[PDB]
Amino acid sequence: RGSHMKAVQYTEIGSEPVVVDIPTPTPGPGEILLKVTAAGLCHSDIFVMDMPAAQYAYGLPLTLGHEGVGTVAELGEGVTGFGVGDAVAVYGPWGCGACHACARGRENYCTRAADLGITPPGLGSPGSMAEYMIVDSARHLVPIGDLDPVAAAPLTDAGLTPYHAISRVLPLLGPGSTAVVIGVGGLGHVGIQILRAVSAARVIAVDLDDDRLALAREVGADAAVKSGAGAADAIRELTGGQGATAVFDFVGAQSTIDTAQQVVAVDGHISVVGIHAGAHAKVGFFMIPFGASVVTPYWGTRSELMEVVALARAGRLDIHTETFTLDEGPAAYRRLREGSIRGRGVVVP
Amino acid sequence: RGSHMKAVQYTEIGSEPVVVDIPTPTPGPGEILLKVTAAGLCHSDIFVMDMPAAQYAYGLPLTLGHEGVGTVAELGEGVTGFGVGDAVAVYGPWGCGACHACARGRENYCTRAADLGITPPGLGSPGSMAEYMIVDSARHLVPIGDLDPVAAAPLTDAGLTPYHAISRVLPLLGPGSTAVVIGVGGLGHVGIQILRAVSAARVIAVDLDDDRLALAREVGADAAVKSGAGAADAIRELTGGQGATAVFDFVGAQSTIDTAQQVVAVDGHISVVGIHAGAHAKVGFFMIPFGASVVTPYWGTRSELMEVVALARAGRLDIHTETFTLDEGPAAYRRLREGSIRGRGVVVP
Amino acid sequence: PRGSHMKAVQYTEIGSEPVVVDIPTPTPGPGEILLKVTAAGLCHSDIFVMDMPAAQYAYGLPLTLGHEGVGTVAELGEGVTGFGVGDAVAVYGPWGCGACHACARGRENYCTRAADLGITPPGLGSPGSMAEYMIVDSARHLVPIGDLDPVAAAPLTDAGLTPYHAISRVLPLLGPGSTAVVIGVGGLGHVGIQILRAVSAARVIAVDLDDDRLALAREVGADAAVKSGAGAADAIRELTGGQGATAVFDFVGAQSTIDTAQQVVAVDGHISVVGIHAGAHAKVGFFMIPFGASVVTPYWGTRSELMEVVALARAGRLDIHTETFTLDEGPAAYRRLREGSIRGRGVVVP
Amino acid sequence: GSHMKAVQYTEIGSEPVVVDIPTPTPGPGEILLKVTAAGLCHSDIFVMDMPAAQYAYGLPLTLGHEGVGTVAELGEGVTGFGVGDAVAVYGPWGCGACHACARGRENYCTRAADLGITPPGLGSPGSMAEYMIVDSARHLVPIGDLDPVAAAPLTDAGLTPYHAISRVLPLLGPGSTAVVIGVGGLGHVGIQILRAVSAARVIAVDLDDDRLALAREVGADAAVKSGAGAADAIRELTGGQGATAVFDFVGAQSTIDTAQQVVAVDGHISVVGIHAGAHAKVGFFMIPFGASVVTPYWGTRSELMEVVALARAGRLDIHTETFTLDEGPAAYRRLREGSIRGRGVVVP
Ligand SMILES: CC(C)(C)[Si](C)(C)OCCC[n+]1cccc(C(N)=O)c1
Ligand SMILES: CC(C)(C)[Si](C)(C)OCCC[n+]1cccc(C(N)=O)c1
Ligand SMILES: CC(C)(C)[Si](C)(C)OCCC[n+]1cccc(C(N)=O)c1
Ligand SMILES: [Zn+2]
Ligand SMILES: [Zn+2]
Ligand SMILES: [Zn+2]
Ligand SMILES: [Zn+2]
Ligand SMILES: [Zn+2]
Ligand SMILES: [Zn+2]
Ligand SMILES: [Zn+2]
Ligand SMILES: [Zn+2]
Repeated sequence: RGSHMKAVQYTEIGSEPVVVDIPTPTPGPGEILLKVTAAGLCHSDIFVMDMPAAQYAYGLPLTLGHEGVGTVAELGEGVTGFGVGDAVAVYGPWGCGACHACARGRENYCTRAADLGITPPGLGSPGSMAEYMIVDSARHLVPIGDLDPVAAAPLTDAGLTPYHAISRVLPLLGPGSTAVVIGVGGLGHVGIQILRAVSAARVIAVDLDDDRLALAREVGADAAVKSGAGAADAIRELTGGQGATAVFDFVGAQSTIDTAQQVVAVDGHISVVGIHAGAHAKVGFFMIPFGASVVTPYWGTRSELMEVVALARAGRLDIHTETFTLDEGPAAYRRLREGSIRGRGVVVP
Repeated sequence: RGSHMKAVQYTEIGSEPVVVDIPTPTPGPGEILLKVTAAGLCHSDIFVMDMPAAQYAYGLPLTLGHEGVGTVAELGEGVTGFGVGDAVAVYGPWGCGACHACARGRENYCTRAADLGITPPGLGSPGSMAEYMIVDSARHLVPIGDLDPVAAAPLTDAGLTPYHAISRVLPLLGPGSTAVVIGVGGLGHVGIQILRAVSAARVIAVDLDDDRLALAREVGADAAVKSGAGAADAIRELTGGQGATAVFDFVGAQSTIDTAQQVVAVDGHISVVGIHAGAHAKVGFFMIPFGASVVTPYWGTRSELMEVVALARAGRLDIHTETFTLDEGPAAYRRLREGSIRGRGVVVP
Repeated sequence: PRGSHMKAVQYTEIGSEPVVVDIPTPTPGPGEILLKVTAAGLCHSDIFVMDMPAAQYAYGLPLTLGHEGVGTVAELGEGVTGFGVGDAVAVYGPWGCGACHACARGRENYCTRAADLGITPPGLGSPGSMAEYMIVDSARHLVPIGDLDPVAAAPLTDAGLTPYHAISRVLPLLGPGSTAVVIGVGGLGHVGIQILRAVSAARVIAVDLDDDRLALAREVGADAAVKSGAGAADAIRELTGGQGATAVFDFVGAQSTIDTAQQVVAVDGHISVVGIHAGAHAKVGFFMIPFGASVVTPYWGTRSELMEVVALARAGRLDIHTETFTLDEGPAAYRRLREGSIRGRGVVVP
Repeated sequence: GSHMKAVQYTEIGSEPVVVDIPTPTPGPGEILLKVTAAGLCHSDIFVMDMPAAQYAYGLPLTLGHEGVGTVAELGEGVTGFGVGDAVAVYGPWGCGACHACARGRENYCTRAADLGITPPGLGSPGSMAEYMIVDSARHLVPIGDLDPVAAAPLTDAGLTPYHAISRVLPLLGPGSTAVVIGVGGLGHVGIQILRAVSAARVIAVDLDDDRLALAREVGADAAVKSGAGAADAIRELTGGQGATAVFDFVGAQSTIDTAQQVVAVDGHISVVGIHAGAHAKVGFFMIPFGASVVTPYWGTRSELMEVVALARAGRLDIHTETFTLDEGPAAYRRLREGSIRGRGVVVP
């Protein structure tokens, strides 16, 4: 290959990411080096890059990109289970692999990763927005077969994170139930499709743009209303006043969380997936229906990633993507900031 | 170190185990070498050694011992998570670590281990009944802290196997439920202790031996019944004719399974944990109550082994142990055939 | 078909960008075929047409764009025999009259009556493929593709057929020991290299502007690559020992690249001006070009050539990079094409 | 190989590109080298920024005037080297027969311009290619088992400061002071040279604080920030005496002005760096008495041998970032933005 590789890095606090030529890494024992085939942009990348110097703690420079797919380039010493050339997706939320949470497969909830300094690619470790990347262990590689890399990259976060949020309360979403999806962006437009595939719940979408509402219907939403002060009333108009069994808020604004608490049913669920600084649900007596649980989920488990890949291979996921080159990385992040990307932006080296 | 080590091996079909000298293994990348501190014996070892030569195809010589505990002696290249001297128990039912069952933590139900020739230590792979043993991966080590290795060794099987069987239907064993334990020696004695620690179910002990029944009461059995033809009516007399929510048959004989089907409640459960060749539950309409599920569980999950270790370290699990030296290995196995071991035999190199 | 209305992208008024529209689903008349479009490719020729002033433009509005069509047979017009419903087919672009001497020879792209009769290609006068359904005038303008990926097949109708025809016009000259120069390694050029390696033993030397493009040319099969410009001709002659190139395939078409082609083409060679740059032209006269070096501006390709292009693609000999778009994303995709932000060839998938 | 890859400057205002050209063959007296290391430096950026009128090096140009390699083929009649010998390339080629050349100062050859003799990578084919031609055996300096990547910067980053210092080395005895303006690149090596071949006090001057801290690690006894106050700070460190020698590796008008304000009586100013139009103004009352000024050019062959001896003794330490030949143009972009710490070196 080449001694150097193109990469999109966050180098200075408050500055836009830059395209640089950095050394090509080599896999240590147990590690795997991949030739990246597609790297996705996530709105949480903007959040990280918008943190002040006091809060930012992911080191500089940082190769961005935690939505990674690639082909096995080089196997580290003792790495069996994958051959060179195998198409694989990168399981992002790396854990210690030995705590109680990790042994259950829930590595995203590892209780020792923070103490041990184990961070995901693109969020502390070198990310996938580069020609090559290192993966710490073979257990963080999931085969994708002949899936198109551009549509496979979002599965690692844009599919895995909604899939996990939905899975936490899937038994509540039988026939007759209603699931409200707020935000029809990169995550939400996949979350709608997941709901249609693993449940018989009625899906009501919520967003601000008429194009986002049309996208929601395009991907299986049974109904779509506009976000705002009237969103709660519009939803309850469609449910006959009953209230939604579950509300998946992929925006995370205080106004969207407020709408969630106004429409969630008794014994229901609100999932705050989107990140807005300071926004929070208010879980207290007479401020939220009885028994309606609230949680901020984080990414997903490894088996959930394999299930998401299985959904894609069965044709149940229609991922909307716009392709960029590595040199267009910083330009793509400007596009994502202004909300000009319909769906998920993906960089292809 | 030392170039060679003693090991108790099954060397030819129909023969007794012998203490032989073999090379001390060295850990390759990803592997871990343990200095064995305790190696348990159980009747499953006998069942394997009684396997006929006609059935045999490969596997000799075989170092015995699937109930292994030790201290980390040397780390293979790239291994992280443990240091030299760490006390760890060996997770028995090794799996591929990459299938859906493995990613969920249920390696004992790995769907690829058979095809890939992945076998447990002491049942296809070199076991713990030796001065040193190789463990294929760090994920098959569970820390035990300062727990006595002799007390920890039976937990790898005698504790894990009943704990998994109970765990499969634990949500059914709330207050007001009844759990029947057939065979209160060996694993049943541990099962009773587990049931009192993780559930409020009423426990009914069933066994042939009067002495065993009294000791079952000491560890929590609320009632005792003599196994046999009258066991079913005796059990129904205790439950008021409503049946037992769950029946854990640790004998596995046809007569005890027959008793289980006659006492299991509607929508209950029967777990066939003991193994008697040919014995089987007959699950059909009007031969078993409606909704009463039956299963033959296998060993347990890694996270379950951690929970079993947590119970022991909390003082909730005590298994009587008879200690032998490595040279007494073959003698202990002869003692096991004649049932002369009270408790669980443990070899301490 | 199924549905009286269908989605489409149309060029509706001069100087304005294409728009997504809702228009009626067409019905196949006698001799016609209705296709459910599976892939419709974009190319810069669409930009050139939409950049034509009001006076020059003579292709009729509104115009469903898309002259690189692939789809499945949806309905057979009366009397149409030769295809079954569901058959995957590519759309032959340069429609001709089918009755003149050129058409009878298989060279419909050089039909001498099409202009008089108003016969225009899909997306360049007739309704194109950038819609859920499209009409094809005749069964002879359909080429089967089998199980070939429609997205991979769509560029073959232009990005494959056009370089293939240019090379085929002088293929007998490209024997072992010959040298073929490829100027421009973009959409058509890098397909031209793959074609040259598959159907000839010629040495391929590439010319382009970017270190990235020169590296790509070497990756696709070029033996050597040099930077475009005033020194391009001398750089090529350095690699050939000063002999000159048997054929130069100029896929850029600028005056500078044509000048390079005339400075590097060998005696009795050939220059094919394939790229379009308004006003650019070769100057074929004594002392301005070597003896016997013919120059031509080829147009698209023949139907038998498109069949050969499909055979190459189905055998794994043709690899074209692609990016897919939604029908709604049609106008946005053309914006990308204007700014040159599309790597490879764009394809709309209804 | 009938043809080879080479990083070339092919037209004015354009960026360097990797292009295929014929593999050269050595004529009588010439030597063919398999390149093992080819250094990049800002002088290449300066040459490529030359407008059309000034550039007189001819196109296309294989870049790379900091060349190292192994002898691959000897032209007819070439004795003194064997196939496989590791050698650095002496850059400033001369005629070899004029008075300056006969004294060893080929860099100051008086007939090279009239005869059209140009250095590799600056008029003649450079080293940034798989193979390169060296016109004569006397333009090869053996390096022994020296790492070729470490040898390549010595051909310019070591030779040029070494020559500039050597021109007035007898002045730099104990008690003397040497001011180095511009610590990056050549200046970093100049400081190391000053500590190795002299006992002079070294005052590092630069605009970047991080570069100044690195100067102190290699031997600088004091650090000053370039600017309007640099002259006062330097004279604060030396008292009112001034600096015996000022080696200006930036060459800007401001840095030259600072040099004229701090140089001591009977001292020396060496304008090593190039900024178009910048010049010292040597006149009465505009510079101390007896303070000589010169623009030195590269170095002599014996000086290159001495630089190699310094490197092989562990006295010279240049940080190197290694690039492949295909990454040549990429490495040049990083040099334009000063993103390379130390020196870039291409390894075919
Ligand atoms: C694989 C063997 C045939 C050797 Si078995 C399953 C008799 O013992 C292995 C050791 C684990 N263990 C022991 C007893 C019972 C069970 C069970 N209920 O699965 C598991
Ligand atoms: C060629 C024309 C200028 C007449 Si136009 C803008 C109608 O091209 C569309 C026909 C497709 N195609 C694309 C590129 C080149 C050629 C070619 N070498 O003819 C043909
Ligand atoms: C400035 C020159 C006209 C000599 Si230039 C940009 C053609 O240097 C190339 C020769 C290498 N080098 C680099 C830096 C300085 C010098 C020097 N002061 O001699 C020489
Ligand atoms: Zn994310
Ligand atoms: Zn963990
Ligand atoms: Zn056992
Ligand atoms: Zn498995
Ligand atoms: Zn086209
Ligand atoms: Zn015709
Ligand atoms: Zn230099
Ligand atoms: Zn001379």
